[PDB]
Amino acid sequence: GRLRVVVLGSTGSIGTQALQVIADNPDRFEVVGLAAGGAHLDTLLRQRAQTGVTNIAVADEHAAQRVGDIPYHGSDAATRLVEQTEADVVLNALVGALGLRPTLAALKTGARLALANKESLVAGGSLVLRAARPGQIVPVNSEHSALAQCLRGGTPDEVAKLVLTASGGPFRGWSAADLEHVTPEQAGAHPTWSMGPMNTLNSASLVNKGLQVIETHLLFGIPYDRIDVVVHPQSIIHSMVTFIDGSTIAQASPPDMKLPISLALGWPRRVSGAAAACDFHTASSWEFEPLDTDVFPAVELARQAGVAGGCMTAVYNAANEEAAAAFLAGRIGFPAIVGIIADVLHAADQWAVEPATVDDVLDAQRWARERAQRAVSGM
Amino acid sequence: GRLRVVVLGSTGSIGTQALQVIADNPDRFEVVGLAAGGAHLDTLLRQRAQTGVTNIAVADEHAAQRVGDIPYHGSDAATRLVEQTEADVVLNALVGALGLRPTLAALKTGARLALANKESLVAGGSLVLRAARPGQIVPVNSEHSALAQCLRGGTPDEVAKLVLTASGGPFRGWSAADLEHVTPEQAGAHPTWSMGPMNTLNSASLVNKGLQVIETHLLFGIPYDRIDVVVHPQSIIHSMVTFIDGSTIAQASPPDMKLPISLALGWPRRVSGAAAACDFHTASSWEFEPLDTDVFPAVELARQAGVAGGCMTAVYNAANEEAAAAFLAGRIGFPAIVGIIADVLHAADQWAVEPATVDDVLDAQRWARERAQRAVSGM
Repeated sequence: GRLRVVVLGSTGSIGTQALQVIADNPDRFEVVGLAAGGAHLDTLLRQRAQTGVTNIAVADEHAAQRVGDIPYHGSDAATRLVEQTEADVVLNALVGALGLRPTLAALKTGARLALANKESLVAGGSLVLRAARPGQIVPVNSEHSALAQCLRGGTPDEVAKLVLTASGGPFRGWSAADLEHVTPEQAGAHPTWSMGPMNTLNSASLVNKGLQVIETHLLFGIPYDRIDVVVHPQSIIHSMVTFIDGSTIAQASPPDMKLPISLALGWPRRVSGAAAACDFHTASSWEFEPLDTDVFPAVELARQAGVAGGCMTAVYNAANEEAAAAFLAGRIGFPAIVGIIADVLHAADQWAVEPATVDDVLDAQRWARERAQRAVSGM
Repeated sequence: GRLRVVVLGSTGSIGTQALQVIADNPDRFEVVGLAAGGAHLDTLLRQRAQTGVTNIAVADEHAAQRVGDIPYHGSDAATRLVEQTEADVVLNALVGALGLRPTLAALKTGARLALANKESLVAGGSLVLRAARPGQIVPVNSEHSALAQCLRGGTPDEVAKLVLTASGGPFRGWSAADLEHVTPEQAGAHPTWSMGPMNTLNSASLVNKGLQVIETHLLFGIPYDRIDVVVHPQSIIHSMVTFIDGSTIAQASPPDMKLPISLALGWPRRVSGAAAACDFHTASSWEFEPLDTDVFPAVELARQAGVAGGCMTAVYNAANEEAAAAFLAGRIGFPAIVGIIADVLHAADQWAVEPATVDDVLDAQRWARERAQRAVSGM
């Protein structure tokens, strides 16, 4: 039958790709709602015009002054749309803190939650897990998608290891000496139309993989000591699962986010023709190498934060966002990003308590930001 | 809860490794029967002593005399042992045409058939298939075991292509001209799997992969034009399945037959500690390259034999048995192995009829052997 989809974060990379998948498959999906932040209001209104979907939300009341016929506008417009719209799937592709409440509201409706928003698990942690029922959250990220597919190779009891693949970023194989010279431009700072300035940087620092390890733990309930990372520069294998008998199951495809997006939307049913398959008519090789954790300790720190628990992973992420933004502005050097994450984490044990409310989480991030700010300025 | 296992071909590489798995896992398995040819009486005696199994079959009447109080002796011994032993699983690891009747005996008993004997599927075809219930035949070979695991990645209607991996053999990359003067010593050089001159030769000629394509079609019901072969020299990826969305699911382990054997014996349940897993704290590469179908047409011949159906795959296999023995005996050259197969198949008009009985299969094989001999006499 046809799945009713609410698209939250409709004007971003994931949201617009999802809308293409939906447009290509009207047999499988219909859009029933759209939510955006306000900065790309003209895109959202063009989406209303094209899809015929009048059920739209704009978070920015000031931006909403421009339109006059938005049913939901202002702070928590996306949450109210989720609360009041009948749907089968909520795609949460909102960015940052504003994704958290809509995740919670979506879980409450009982819909499937196709999750792209990182803050929901990384910051929200136990608030989100306590609210979610088994299998309700389907991840959109290609690594987590790969894991969800490979886990079909046995029972939960048969799992020995989850193995996440990492590109290695631009500085794969570089020494600690090399990393001292890293400029913002080298670490992927360009005014790219597509993605956030932090996405390329987090991949270079290995914080992205740290964040993915944390999400892997919460999604699949596997201990941090059984979650491994391997470097794989080709990015064809998106992740693997090792089972108790010694067998490893891996998922492979040429990079294309429409594959994991389509599957997240249609879960558990695959969507015919979503992506190109691996072609074996031409020679290739898939390479693996250990991550140098002495030079790139960002994953080890993510495990330390995750094992600590509570609001510690929110601290890790908020410390990163401040330090990484500081590097991009020329206030610190590249090695200091993860250096500062560590120093803030090591002073953050008051935050190991479990959050009771969204505000608890917001309080931890606030503390982490200003702690990171002090470490940057030397104050 | 404990599965009773008959091991046919116990003294071979597969049989010995199977008994090791059974010994390591006494709460999952027990041996209740053994059958051997009579070439390795030293091993059989030890197996009797270690397992305490006196319920044994020996093919050679001489060898059965030496061993002492063997309840089944002669060429029908293995078949009679199966017919009369209460068991849950029958492991058929017999070599060549000897495996067929025990295979049919085993299926008529209702036991799971853990199948290593290629002949009984390749030659037996629909005669074997009609005797089996859905999922009664569970494959022992690395490639088919990988496929079975990978097929868990989706529903049957979601399967686009099965991809079998080939090592390429010692002559991977070689010229047709280069093949002209290959000797039996070069063809038996560095065995990837733990088996003798015959199985090593079939890896080198690509006939083994052709037989495995036939088995794949019969085991999984996938059309020949949807079964692909890729060359992968490392032999870590054992096979793959491509799904209709563009996702490929692959299985990987360091070469070790104990893994597929243990999963064949315990299907659907994985056996803890069966084999060592891929170690992703060490660098490695998985290489892929296309097969040179011009220099190696054996797989295409197997497809053509398979498409014709009936007793034609029995013709393909018997023609190989005969040309291969002639190569090993110094009578013909290497390129003549597959040249004779092509010649026999071209003359095999009448063998496209489906076998009603074992004797139909035997008729075809008998004819193929004679026709292969006439092809050898002409060189």
